[PDB]
Parts: sequence; C-alpha cells; structure tokens
Amino acid sequence: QKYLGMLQNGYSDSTSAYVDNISTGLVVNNESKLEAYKITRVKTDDYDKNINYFDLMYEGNNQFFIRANFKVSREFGATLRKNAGPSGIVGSLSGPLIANTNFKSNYLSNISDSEYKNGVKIYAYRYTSSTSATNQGGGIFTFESYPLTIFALKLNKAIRLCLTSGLSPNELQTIVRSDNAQGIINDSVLTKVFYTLFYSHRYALSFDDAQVLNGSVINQYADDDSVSHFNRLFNTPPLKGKIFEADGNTVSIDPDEEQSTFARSALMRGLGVNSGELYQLGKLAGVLDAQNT
Amino acid sequence: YYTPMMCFQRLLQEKQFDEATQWINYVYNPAGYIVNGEIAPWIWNCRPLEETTSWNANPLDAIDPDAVAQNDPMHYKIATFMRLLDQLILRGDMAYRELTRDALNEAKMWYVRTLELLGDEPEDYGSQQWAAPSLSGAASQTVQAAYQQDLTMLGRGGVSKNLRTANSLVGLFLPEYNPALTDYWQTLRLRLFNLR
Amino acid sequence: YHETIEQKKNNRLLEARIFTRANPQLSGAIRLGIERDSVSRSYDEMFGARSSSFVKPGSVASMFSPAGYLTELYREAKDLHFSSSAYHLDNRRPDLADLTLSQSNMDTEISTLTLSNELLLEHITRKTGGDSDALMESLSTYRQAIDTPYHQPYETIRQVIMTHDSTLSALSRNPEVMGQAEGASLLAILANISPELYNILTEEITEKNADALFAQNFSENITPENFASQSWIAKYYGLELSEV
Amino acid sequence: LSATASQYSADKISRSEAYRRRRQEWEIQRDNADGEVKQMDAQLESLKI
Amino acid sequence: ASALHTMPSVIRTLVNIRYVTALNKAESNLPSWDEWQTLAENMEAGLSTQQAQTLADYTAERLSSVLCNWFLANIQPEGVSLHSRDDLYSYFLIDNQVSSAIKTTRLAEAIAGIQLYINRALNRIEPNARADVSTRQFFTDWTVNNRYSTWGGVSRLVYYPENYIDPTQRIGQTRMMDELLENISQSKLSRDTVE
Amino acid sequence: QQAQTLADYTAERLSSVLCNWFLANIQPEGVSLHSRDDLYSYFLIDNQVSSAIKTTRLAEAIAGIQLYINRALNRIEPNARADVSTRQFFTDWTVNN
Amino acid sequence: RIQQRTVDEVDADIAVLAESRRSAQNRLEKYQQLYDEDINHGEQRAMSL
Amino acid sequence: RIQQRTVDEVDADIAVLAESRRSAQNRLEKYQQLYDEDINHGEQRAMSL
Repeated sequence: QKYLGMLQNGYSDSTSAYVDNISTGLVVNNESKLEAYKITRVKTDDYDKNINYFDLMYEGNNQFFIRANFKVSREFGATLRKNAGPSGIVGSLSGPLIANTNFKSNYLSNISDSEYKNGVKIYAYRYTSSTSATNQGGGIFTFESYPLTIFALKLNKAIRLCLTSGLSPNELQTIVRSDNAQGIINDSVLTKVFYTLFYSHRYALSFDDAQVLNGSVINQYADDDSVSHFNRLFNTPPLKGKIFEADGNTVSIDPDEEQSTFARSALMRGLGVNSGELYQLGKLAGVLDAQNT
Repeated sequence: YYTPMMCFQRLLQEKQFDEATQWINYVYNPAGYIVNGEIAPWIWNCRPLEETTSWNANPLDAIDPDAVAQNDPMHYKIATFMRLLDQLILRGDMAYRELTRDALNEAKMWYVRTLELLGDEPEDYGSQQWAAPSLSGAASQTVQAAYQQDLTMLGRGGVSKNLRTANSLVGLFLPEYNPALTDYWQTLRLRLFNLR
Repeated sequence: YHETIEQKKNNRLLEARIFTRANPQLSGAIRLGIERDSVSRSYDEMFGARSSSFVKPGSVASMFSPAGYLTELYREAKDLHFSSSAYHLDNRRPDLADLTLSQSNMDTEISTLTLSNELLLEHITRKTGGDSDALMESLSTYRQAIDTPYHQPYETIRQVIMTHDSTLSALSRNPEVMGQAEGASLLAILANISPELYNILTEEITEKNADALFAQNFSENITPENFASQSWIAKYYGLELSEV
Repeated sequence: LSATASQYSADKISRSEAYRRRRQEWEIQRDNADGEVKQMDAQLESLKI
Repeated sequence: ASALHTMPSVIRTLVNIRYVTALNKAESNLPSWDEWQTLAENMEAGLSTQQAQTLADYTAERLSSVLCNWFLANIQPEGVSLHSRDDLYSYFLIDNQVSSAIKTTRLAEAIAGIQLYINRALNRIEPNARADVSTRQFFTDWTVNNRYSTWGGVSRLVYYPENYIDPTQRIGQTRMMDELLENISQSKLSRDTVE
Repeated sequence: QQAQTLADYTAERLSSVLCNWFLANIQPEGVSLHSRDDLYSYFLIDNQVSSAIKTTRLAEAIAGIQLYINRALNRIEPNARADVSTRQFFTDWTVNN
Repeated sequence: RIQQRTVDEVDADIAVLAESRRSAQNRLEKYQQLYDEDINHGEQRAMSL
Repeated sequence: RIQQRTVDEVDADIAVLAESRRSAQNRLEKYQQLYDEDINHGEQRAMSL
C-alpha cells in the first residue's frame, strides 16, 4: 500500500480512498483501452481540523471531489484552486454541509492536464455565515495515468530499486520527481540515490536530509502515521499558524524591513538562522528577487 | 469430557507431558483413533463434541463461560485444541532450554508441529472497508433495531427478500480475532526466528 | 419486558454462534470438525461478507474496541435527562453527537488542555458571535475579571525573554541598553503586567470619577456594597480567608 | 470419618505445596549463583586488562 | 541582540515600549495590536523546537485559566448554577485544571466525560435525572460497565468463552469431581496414581 | 576469517535465490507449493536457516524423516496409507519420535 | 597506548555492571511472579478442605 | 623495581578472584543438584502414606 495506495474495488459510500494514495485500473470509455491511474495527496493547512476526508476522484477524463466534514454548517462550500483569485473557482459543494456525511462535487472543470501533475486541486472555501468563508483545508493532488502494462513495468522498476537500496517509495518518488517530470529512472537518478546513501552514511544524516543534500526538494509526503519532512522542519510546533509552500507569493527577506512577515519568521525558525543570516543565504543561493524578495 | 480434561491439565501443570498427551488423546487426537486395528472415521473421540450436542438452553442467565460452552459445545472443541497447542509449546520450550544440539532439534520439531497444526494465520480484512460513522450514527436506535429484526427473523426462518443488505446502510462494528491464537502465532514466529 | 430480554439474549447467542464458525483463525486443522450451518449460509446471503470481515484487536472497527464501549455508553446515557434540562448531554456537549469514530481519533495523541481549550473557545465565540482573534483582542483589554487583562503577544514576548535570559543578567551587564528602558517596562519584563493592567494600576482615583472607575473596573452585577463581605472578596479574587 | 479424611487430604496437599515453594526458592538461589559466576568471569577480563 | 537570539531592530522595538502612566504626564508610547503580534512572531522566531513546545505548554495553561474565568464571569447556562473551576469540570465533562504534560486521545476523553456524567446522574448528584431511564440493564450492571476493562471482559465472555474455561474448576462441578481433583492435587503424579 | 564470513554470506544468498527459482520454475507431480515454508515441508530440510547452525548428514536425515512422519501421521499430507500408519512403530510414536 | 588500555578497562567495568544488572532483573521478575500469584490452587484447596 | 611489584599485586588480585569464582561455582553446582532432584523418595513416600 505504500506503492499502490488503496485500490478502487467498490467499497462503502464513504470509506475514504487514500492510504495516502489512490489507484485503480479503469477502462477508458471514449475508446476500447484499459488504463490504470494513481493519485497522491499532500494534505494542506488546517486539514486535521474539519474535513474527515477530501478525496479527488477520477472517472476517465474528468474528476470530482468527495468530502466529509468534522463540523456541521448550514451553508455551502466553494472548491477553489487559487488564493481567492478571480479565476480560482474550480467547483462547488452544495450544502447544508453536515458532519460525517459524503458530499460529491460536480465534475471539477477549471484545471488543466498540465497542472494535474503537481497541481493543487484544493481550496475548501467553506461558508460559515452568509458572508463569511474560510479555508478549511485540503491537499495538493498529483495524478498519473498509464496503460496497464506500462504501469506494471514502472512499478517493477520502483519496487526493485526500493528493495535493493533501502530507500522509501516516497523518497525515491521525490528523487525522480526532482530529476524529471516523467518519473523515469536513469543514470542521474541512480547517481542521486548513490549520493543519498553515501551522505547518509558519512554525515550521519537521515534519508530526508541526505536527499535534500543530493539536490532534491524537501519531501512533503506523509505516510498516514508519520509527519512529512517539510512539516517537521516548519510546523513542529507551528508559530501560531501553518506555513506552507502552497503560497507562491513573494516575501521580503530584507533585514531592514519594518513590520516583518510571518512567512519570514517561520522560514527563519525552520532554517535556524536570524534575519542577517537569512539575507546571507538568499544572496548566496541567488534566489533573491527585486526589492530583496 | 470433563474428567480427562482435568487429568490432562493436572499432568501438564506437573510437567508429565507424555501422560498428559495420553489423557488428552481420549478426547482429541490429530492422528485419529485405532478401533479394531484400523483408523476410525470420526475426528473427535468425545461423542457429544463430534455431534455438537447442546445441553444448556439458558446460558446467559449468569456470567458463566462454561454455561456458554455447554450451550454451544463448539467452544469446547476450540478449548481442547488450544490446550493441545499449549502442551506442544511447553514441550518445545522445555526442549529449547537445554541448549544441546539434539535439544534444539527437538525444539524445532515441536514448534514445526505446532505451526502445522495451527495453519497459516489470517490478515486483517474488514478494517479498511469500514466507514467510520458519527457517535450518534453508531448509537442510532434505528440501525440497532434493523439489525436486531434481521437477527430475529434469521433465528427462525431465513427470508432474504432483497438478499444483499445494501452495504451503505451499515454502521455496525465488526468481529474481532482471538488474542490467544494471535499470541500463539506470535510466540511461534519468535521461537522459529531465534532457532533459525 | 421478559420476552424482550430473552429475545435479546437469543440474538446475541446466534451472532456468537455464527462468528465462531466464520472465524478464519480456525482454518486450521480444527476445521475438519467444523460444519457450515444453514443459518450461517442465510446470514452470509443476507449480510454479504460481514461474517468474514474479522478485524485485528486494537482496530477501531472492532465490537470490543473503545469505540464500541463509547457507543454503548452514549446510547444508554443519551436519555438520562430530559431535552428540556440544561444538564442534558447534548445540551452541555453538542460535539459528542458529531464525534467521528475513526482510527485517527482513537489513536492520535493530544493534550487534554488542548481539547478543553477548544471546547471553551467554541462556547465563548458562540456566545459573542466573533472570531478567536477578536476574542483575544477583546481579552487584551477586558478588566472585569481577575485573570484578565490577558495580552497574549505580551505574555509570549515575556516568556521568550525569560526563557532566553532569566534574572536579566545580559541586560544588567549591558548598561547602555538597560538605561534606555523605563522602570515600569522592566517591571513588565520581570513580572506579568500587561499594558491594560498597568493602566489599571496607575490610573488616579478621585471622588468625582470614583463611580465611573468602579463601573469600568467591575462587572455590572457587582456593587460597592459587595466589598463589605470578606468571603465575597476571597471568592472573587481567588484568595483564602487568611490571605484576604 | 469424613472430617478425619478431609484433614488427612488437607495435610497431604499442604506438604506438597510447601515442597513446591521450597523448590522455587532453590531456583532463585541457583539463578543468583549463576549470575555471580558470570559477573566474576567479566571481572577477570577487567583484571587482565 | 545575540543574547536574545534576535536582531538590534527587535531590541530597539522592545526598548521603545514605555509605561508612562498614560497621562498625568506627556503620554505613553505603546504598539498597536498588530504591531504587538508582529513583535511576538519576531521574538518567538528565535526559539528552538524544545523551547517552542515549552512556550506552547505555558500558553495553553494560561489560556485555560483565562477562558475559565471569562466563562464563569460572563456566561450562565439555561438552569445551571456553576461557580468554580470544578463546577466547570463537572459541567463540561473535561478537566480544565490539568497540566499541559498529560496527554490523551479524543475517544478516551469522550469516554471519560460520559462516564463522569453517568456517575453524577446515577448518584443523584445532578437533579431531575430520569429515574425510569436509570433502571436499565446497563446502569443496573454499572458495577462492571463503569470501566472499559470489565465491560470488555463481560462482553467477550459470550464470543470467546474458551479463553476463560478452566479444566480444574467450573460452576456446577460435582462433589466426586472435587474429590478427584483433591486426590490428584499432589505434585508428583504418576500414571498409576492418576489411574 | 573474512573468507569464511564471505562464504557464509554467499551460502545464504544462494539459498534464497535457488528457493525463488525453484518456486517460480519447477512444480512437482501433484504438489502445490508456494513458499519457502512449503519447500521446507516438501524437501524435509530447512532452507531459511542461517549459516551459523551446523549439523551432520545423519542428524539432518533423521530430522527430515521425523518431519515427514509427523506430517503423514497427522493427516497433513493427503493420501497417506492408513493401513501403514497403524503399525507398531507408529502406534508407539510417543516414544519413537 | 597506556591511556587507551585504561579506556578499555573502564569498558570492562561497564560489562561487569551489565552482568550484575541482569542478575538483579532476574531476581526482580522472579519475586514479582511470586508476589502476583499469591496463594495458589493447591493451598486454597487445602484451606477449603 | 616498584612497577614490577605493582604487576605482582595485580596478579595477586587475579588469584583472589579465582578463589571467589571457585566458591561461586561450588554454590551453583550445589543449588543445581538440589533443584534438579526436587522431591526425593522419602518425601514422595510420606505424601503417598
């Protein structure tokens, strides 16, 4: 289940569908081909409060949402994708949204096949009053689909590599994602795996830290009983809220700025540096932008 | 049934394993019973167990495990089987604690026999298909009454009009495995790992 | 009543009888002396694969789990009071009815103080109609209680400073920066004094504004004659009689 | 006669249980001696270092 | 700045907070609420994980006390008079006076709350309890249903009686079976002795 | 010493590889065997043991025949000749085992 | 070289302490098992007789 | 010369440890023989009587 998630075989109506992945074989209905897909979720801020589950379901060329709630509310919800942007609406859940009840969402539309790979399908802009709405949580959803034989071959590759090297399925997935979009295994990926093992043995680092050292991004996948590396760095414990990469906006790391930002403070605390050292790191890495942002 | 079982239990407590085996073979023997120079066709040598004869019609009038097993003498079959497994595991541990090569081989033999009598242990089946309900949804008197009416009708008849029960209307809890048997399997796994 | 009790007992016996034979752990050299009953087949054909959905002990789905115990407790104690009474379970705790019986709820560790704080916060914001942040801002200036005013950012700053440098040794050894601080501000560092508590402590009291100050500093249901009883003062300020 | 038989049976069972507890205390003493021997075997390695 | 694990701008901001009695003199200079929040975030950014957890525990305890006092002073339920933290405990079925160190789970705390409520209702401590409801089989067997362990034992006895079968004792054992047990209750049992 | 350690590691790896190859490519006349434990019960010798435990050929043959006899007497392997399983040697199996 | 041997000596002392603690823990489990069992079935039978 | 005497002293300590281990091993053998023998023929005869 670490590799495959939960197979869709007609369970009960709610039952969730993520362990924290979902997959099944589905015969495409526009022609006579049988494919297999897989959707992986990274939970997004304020998900453990409200939302029993928030699942992205795939039906062959179009996707919808299945949602359950912790608390009862008498109003509706809008599933957005942007930070309350004009073009952020991608679907709606019609209420009243009672707790512990399944709710389907109307064949989400405003999302492209390009962003369906590493694209946030989620924004639970749920209405608590007639004019008050809040972000009640969600997750970033990544979708892959292959013919069944190609899926089996890729699973063969991944399982053999994980078994022989000792890396976790999610660690290998992050390594291959930080190397190419197609998630193929080549000399570059094998070299990164070697350097991961070597750095872990040499500097007495965890596999996540060695993976970051090798050139990969910080891992955000959680295993439904553990904490992701990003969350362990930046949200254990949270300052007062959750800092997430699902922000995409510009924060100024100029030390000389009056009225600093919560994002800057959380980044400083996660990296274990002060404002001047964070400015030094920004200059050294060259991630700096205009206005020292 | 009750006298050979008590004699077996006392001999096992005193560690007279061969005599205990002789006394428990009057009730159950995995190798059968020799009657008139041939293997008998019955599995259990205790006739009331072989025929599952209930002789207690009011078992729940008091908290009494023996009364329950008298109402359903299947539990007596399970109890005798578990007593036999306990005897085998005690024999294996007693052989193991001698540390000689022949003693270790004897321990391996006893553990393998216990494993072959137990079989292959099952997995968790219904946990991930369970839809977690609300507290009020689980305590729903309507759900409880529907299940109880189905049970009452099943206790006499078997009418299954609209056979499938429309799984979406389940807020009931699921049966649980036996911790004693899982403990047997865990012990055997640990002992075989250490021996190997 | 007696027939209802006997039927309940019979159904319990039948369910146990079915599950005993359906158990996969007896599959099994003991399975040779096991027979499938017609009632077992009927139960299977009615309820699907329920009879074979055995779960491992420690799962929330089990019938002997804490979820099952809580279901029984709630089912029987739901009606211990009339829905009119304020002591009704669903009147004093409306979240119990909507509590979800899931494995994460059964296993995940959390602090009793966190749960109690979220319950109290829910009740307070239900009463006031505002947000948690609005409640905190209001508490920062609320005076008509003994544990208030509660300036949460101020207390966080004070605790951070006390963690980093207790006894103010670093500040004492650097007189250039210690001289720029006011005495009352340093008192706020050394002891819990919010800006509003400082205003309370340093506001001047005259006979003209005595009544307005009393109305501002005390609840509406408190009159200056309430200070003629020492037991009331002890109860209000949370002191013992000797302390008063 | 029933009372006398009960008294004899009780005496027999009491003596048997006394013997059992005495064997348990002997087992504890045996374990203590074995632990002492092992501890001395380790002290020997310390002393030769 | 190094001692407080922060920067001289933050130190200057902390120093600029002056208590000057807010009149009776020129004036006092205090930050706004949002400026206080920004200063708190900046100051808390310098702590490690352990110190952050300790600070969170202290904040939880202080908020518990403040919220309990606010509730006691401002909210009175329908027909319930509650005058203390212990009254709040017995009303909301959760202890607000516990430390931040002790932990639990949601289901365990719900179980404890309902157990406390049932005890208070049955022992006539809370008025108007429905006496007809208090005579059910659950509350009649409340001597074993008041704890999860005893409830689980009496519930499992129906489904796995073989775990509690004892070959040497049983309700309804005959006198001759007792005599046989006494006859073989020694420690050195031979085959001839058992026969 | 290092050569002996290398030989032990090689023996363990070869045992696993050969067992997997046998399972995936060879099936006997009418026996369905699906595991290393099935291979153990069939070939009457443990392939899951370590290289540390040692034995002799006669001792291993004795253990294998004892395992086979236990499996045949307890009706675990089907089609066992019940007339043969009533001899004196197997009637006294409580002391001959 | 001599100082390295001294380090080895303190390691050997740690090993001795490990053996001592193993013996003490065995005693603890033995006496806890005696205490929890209390009056066994034979003694209870004799008293009832 | 003095350092040679120190070496002789630690040898004497090794000999003391040897005597201590001899006593411990004697105790272990005695208690093992008592434990394995358990209930002897005289006690068994008395209980049967």
